[PDB]
Amino acid sequence: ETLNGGITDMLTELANFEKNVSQAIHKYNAYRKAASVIAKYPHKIKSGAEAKKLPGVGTKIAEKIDEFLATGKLRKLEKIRQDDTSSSINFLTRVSGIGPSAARKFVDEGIKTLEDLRKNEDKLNHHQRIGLKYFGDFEKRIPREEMLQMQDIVLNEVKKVDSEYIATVCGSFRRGAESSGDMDVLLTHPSFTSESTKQPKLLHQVVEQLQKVHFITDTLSKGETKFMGVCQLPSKNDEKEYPHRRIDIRLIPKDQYYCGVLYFTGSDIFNKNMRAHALEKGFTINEYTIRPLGVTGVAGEPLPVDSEKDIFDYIQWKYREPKDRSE
DNA sequence: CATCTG
DNA sequence: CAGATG
Ligand code: NA
Ligand code: NA
Repeated sequence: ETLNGGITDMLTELANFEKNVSQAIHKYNAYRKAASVIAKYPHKIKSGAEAKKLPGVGTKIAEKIDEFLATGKLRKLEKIRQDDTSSSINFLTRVSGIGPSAARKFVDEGIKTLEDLRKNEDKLNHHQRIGLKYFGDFEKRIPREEMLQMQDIVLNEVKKVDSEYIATVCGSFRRGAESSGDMDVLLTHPSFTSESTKQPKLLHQVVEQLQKVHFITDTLSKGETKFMGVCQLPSKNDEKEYPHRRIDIRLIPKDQYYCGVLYFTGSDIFNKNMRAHALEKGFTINEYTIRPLGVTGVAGEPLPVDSEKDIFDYIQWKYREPKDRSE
């Protein structure tokens, strides 16, 4: 956690690079199990040889550990941190819609900057175009004070369209958090579930109200159960308009809302432990359900949940206010 | 995993 | 349809 910190870090830089610049998924996956294991490792790694003794730890990595332990640096890392090509890829990638793959093509065609991108807006798709237009806004965290106003609007409009909708804002927002990255709304309806053959309108009507009032400003991706967009809190008595924020809305069959809601709410560490305890209690949980665990090895059959309560209950546990879902 | 692009 | 992004 701090005893093999640099090591785990260098490894991470390395891994990243394989994957992002090279197309070295193998190598890339190599650095990661390695950091993973050194990380768990109980002692202060004093040498490569020591490390090598570990699984995931080969001779090449051992080698690197040496030079780094031997000197506060690593040549390779040093070379990579310079390379403009490598830097461009790390950067373009910050644009929403641009992944590594696209980053390479772009660089190869000589686009390595923001300006580059504007010039060539033509070679970018809708998502990437939007992603460029709001580059700044998108990198700005969302203060809870805004979050409360967003949520305020969203719920009031879903309500109008149909009293029967059930919307929930998950995320760190929900675990208390002072600011957040984007807005994630879980949506359900009685008239939609596991069997029920669809209802696309279910999602579309809402998305539509939201734009009616101008809260949603653009669409990144809109399918029949998941929508990726951009919204914006109306600028008041103009002087101060707000940044454009990322928002996502997803329709879930009512029969698996709470597991969804549970799940999306995190934190990751919370889930795990919860998942791990579920297991003890003779259960299983995932993003959509909790199932009784047979002894034959496994076994299923979705237990029925009416709230996040039902879930805890099941595994016979202490109902946790979202806030303490930290770990 | 669900959407989009080409 | 593969393949890419979130
Ligand atoms: Na990106
Ligand atoms: Na292939």
